[PDB]
Amino acid sequence: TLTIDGKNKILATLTPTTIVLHNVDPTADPTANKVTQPVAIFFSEPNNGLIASEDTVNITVPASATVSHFSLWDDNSKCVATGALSSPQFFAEEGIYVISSVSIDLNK
Amino acid sequence: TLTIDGKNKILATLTPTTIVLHNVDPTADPTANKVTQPVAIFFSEPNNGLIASEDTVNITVPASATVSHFSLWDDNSKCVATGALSSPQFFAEEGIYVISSVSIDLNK
Amino acid sequence: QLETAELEKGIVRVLVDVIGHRLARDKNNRPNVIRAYPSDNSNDKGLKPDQPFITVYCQDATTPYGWVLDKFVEDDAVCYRIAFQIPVLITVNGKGAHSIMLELKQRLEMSTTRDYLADMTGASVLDTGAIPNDYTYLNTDFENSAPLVVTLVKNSVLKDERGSIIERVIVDGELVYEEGQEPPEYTIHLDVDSK
Amino acid sequence: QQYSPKDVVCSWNGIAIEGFAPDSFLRLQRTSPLVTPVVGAGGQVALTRNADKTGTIEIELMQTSLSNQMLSAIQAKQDDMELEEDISSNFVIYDPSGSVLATGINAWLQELPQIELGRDQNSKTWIFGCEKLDYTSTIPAS
Amino acid sequence: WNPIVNVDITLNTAGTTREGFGLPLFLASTDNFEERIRGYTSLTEVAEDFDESTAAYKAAKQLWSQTPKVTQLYIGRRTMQYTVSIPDTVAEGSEYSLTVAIGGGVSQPFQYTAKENDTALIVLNEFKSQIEASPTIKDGVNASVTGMIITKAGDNDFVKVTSITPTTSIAATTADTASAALASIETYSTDWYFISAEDRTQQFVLAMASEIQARKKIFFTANADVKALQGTDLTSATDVPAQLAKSKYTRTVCLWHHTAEFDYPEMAYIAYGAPYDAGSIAWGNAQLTGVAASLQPANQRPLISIQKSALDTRSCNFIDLDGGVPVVRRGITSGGEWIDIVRGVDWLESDLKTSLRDLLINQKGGKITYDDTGITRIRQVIETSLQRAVNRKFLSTYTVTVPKASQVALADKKARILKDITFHGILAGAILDVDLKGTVAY
Repeated sequence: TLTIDGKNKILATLTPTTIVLHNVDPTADPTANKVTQPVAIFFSEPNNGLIASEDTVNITVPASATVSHFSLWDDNSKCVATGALSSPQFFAEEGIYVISSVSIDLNK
Repeated sequence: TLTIDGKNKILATLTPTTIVLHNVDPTADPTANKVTQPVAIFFSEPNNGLIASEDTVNITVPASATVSHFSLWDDNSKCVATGALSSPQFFAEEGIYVISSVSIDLNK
Repeated sequence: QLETAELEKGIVRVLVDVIGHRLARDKNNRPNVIRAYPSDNSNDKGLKPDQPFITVYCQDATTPYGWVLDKFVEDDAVCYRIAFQIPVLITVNGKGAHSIMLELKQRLEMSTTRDYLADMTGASVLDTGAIPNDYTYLNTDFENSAPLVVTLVKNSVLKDERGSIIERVIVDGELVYEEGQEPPEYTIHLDVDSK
Repeated sequence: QQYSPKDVVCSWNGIAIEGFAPDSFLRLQRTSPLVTPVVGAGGQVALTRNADKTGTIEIELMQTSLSNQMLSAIQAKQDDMELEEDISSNFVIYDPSGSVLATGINAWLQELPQIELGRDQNSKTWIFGCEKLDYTSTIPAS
Repeated sequence: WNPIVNVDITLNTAGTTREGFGLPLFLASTDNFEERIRGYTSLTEVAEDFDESTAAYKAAKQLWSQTPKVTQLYIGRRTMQYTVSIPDTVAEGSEYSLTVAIGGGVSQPFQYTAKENDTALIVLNEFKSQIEASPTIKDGVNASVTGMIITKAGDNDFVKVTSITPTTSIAATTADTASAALASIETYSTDWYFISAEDRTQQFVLAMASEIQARKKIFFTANADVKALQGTDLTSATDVPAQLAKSKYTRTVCLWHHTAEFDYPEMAYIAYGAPYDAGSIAWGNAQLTGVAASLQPANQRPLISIQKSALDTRSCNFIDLDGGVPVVRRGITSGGEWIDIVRGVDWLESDLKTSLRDLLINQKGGKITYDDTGITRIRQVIETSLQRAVNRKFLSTYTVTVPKASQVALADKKARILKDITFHGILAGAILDVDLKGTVAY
């Protein structure tokens, strides 16, 4: 299998910085149909081939908006990763979605 | 999961430079069973989350040696990838091993 | 993509610059061009602005130009392009509304104005209707209104995130002498890839 | 499995002709009847089997449709080709409901469209010929 | 400066050429020419690098006699293993020489002439050290000591040693079992269609036939052994025609002629249908000019009926003398398929592949989407490709069936894969022989 040391070094250049929530799956186009505004997410150092979020993230979603899928970005506007949150949520009144833990890992 | 754009950026930092053959699966203690010399290997730019060797490399295996596994040591003496060959082969006399192509891939 | 809300927003900014020197100004010295049926969050209604003011209202959005104008393939997604025709109703309210409305019509034909409208909206004017000099009785006096129906045409492009385009074709063919011949005389197997 | 105009697709020379007019947009027709009966003065009837199966495919695309440029680009290229090169390709028309079941074997571009700019948006009618308008059917010989 | 009109008449002859599907390639064991697949456009060109007795010139003359000249002829070389050995005893200081040429830049001579006491060998081993020390020969020339063989190894592929008095003998072609020769020639160019060879050994011939069967080419051979014109049961004899028929190789053409050894009559057969189109021709009854009828090596008389019938059992074609006119009969491959069908099928694959390549690579009308429109685009190209066969009088009707988009599994769409595309064409035959049963003469 791949080496953990290799898995740690390879993951040290990802460095996602902003997180954006989408109502639809952004796999086809992660540059379209955004809902929230880019909110800063800070990651830890690569350990055991798995980076994790340092602090919790609060994303202010506008009213009458739905979030179902999430996406991460870097400094040069380059979508490193996309994913789907647990379940869709409809914010009737202006609310907040909190990110408890993001764990990008490569250890299969 | 990661994006095609994300995989290309991340792969551009591994940059394997040398390849070393092994007799036993080098999982852990990769500095042991260093049968051959660190022959240099050149990789191309990432493309669709995949890098391939730029050209065929020849490995100067010493006589009366058995090789079954390899490892891609990078510039800063780190084992970033282990792996086995097709079948353990016994180089009873002096000979050279031809590596037609080695490709690192993340589309899995 | 086509959004009626964005189209109305785009028109309002254009009307402010194009016909603004003849409307009224609010506390921020902004020409009174508003979207029809004003309403903030929930049920917070909007007050009727000062006189000579303009109300923009997108009546509907018809597609008399066929179901799909064309279907192209972007990087890895099938994109449909549908052609829409949006009738926008611009109405000027206040004393001397007809004179104000007439100026806008003679100004919506100028190439410079239409080029400005083509930007920040993405649509182009198709035609302008007639201006009826309307007098309505509110409570005491008559309010002059001059509605006008500006028809816009725009192309909306949407991506189907479930496209999965073709990249490989595998063809199996057989050659026979007559219709039948369970053992084919010759067999063809093809495999064409994009690599 | 009823007829819906949203699934009818036509393809010629490898292109994906699309953007049909809302009204009648496809019109296939054989140029000659199958048989031309000849009636003798006495009353005896003989049948002449016409060995002429050529047809005519007319397509009504709206002017702003992209396929209008694609077809015109092909026509411009086909004029510059030498006389020996072919200018025909089969005209496959597909419809899941089975309303149309005709092929356009060896179809060429007969007439260029007629532009009719007006107040509203009009259509451009492309007329294609064919050497054998072959009518097919789902039902086999049984 | 050039004159206003430049006229130059020569008392030469005719020879107007014609172009058609297929370009012959002759695998000759030669030593000249730059790399594999040299090529030639006229008989004079093939004579500027080969002698009359040379095998390549013999093949070239037969193919290029005919009347419709083939546009171009490809000539490839088999990699060479020159072997050296002293035939006599080493005498004091007898001078020995040899020159090794690799690539283009190698003309280094080599002299030892050092046997003062006794060698009984030495000289060859002395050469081994010298041949591995030359600055421009050290890499690319693998040598041995025997008890030497200057082969090739790495990078440089072409080697050649030549002397005057001592030896520099043998050829011993390295190219083994076609595959080795084919692997080399494929790397250079793959634009050839018809393949032949100078070698006639059973091991080599059977190797090419198996190897050719994998790729889309046709192999034209020529055998002359007597053991083929005696057996009427296939699983009885070991003749190459019998070996081919037993293996059921459909891409190997056998022409049994008596000149199969010193000449290459298969060249004439190739030049009968190569200039013309693909599938709009019959390789059956053919009036090959120049070549004589299939003679018996024992009696020098044309083949008798039983001998021909024995040949018909092994599917190897011959030259029947019907109305005293040498006519190549049968016109069939070793696998039992008519040659025109095999050629037409190969053309159909090439035309289908090219036409379908346009959508996928050149993106003619855009990338093919995975719906009813995209599948229709693929059907149109396939149908168009088959239509050219009908206009070519190869097929008569075709029937292409494509899957419906809704009936496609989710796995294929994710893999971006389209399968289950089938077509069913009906061949158009040709009348090669009749049987008139006259009623009477009452």
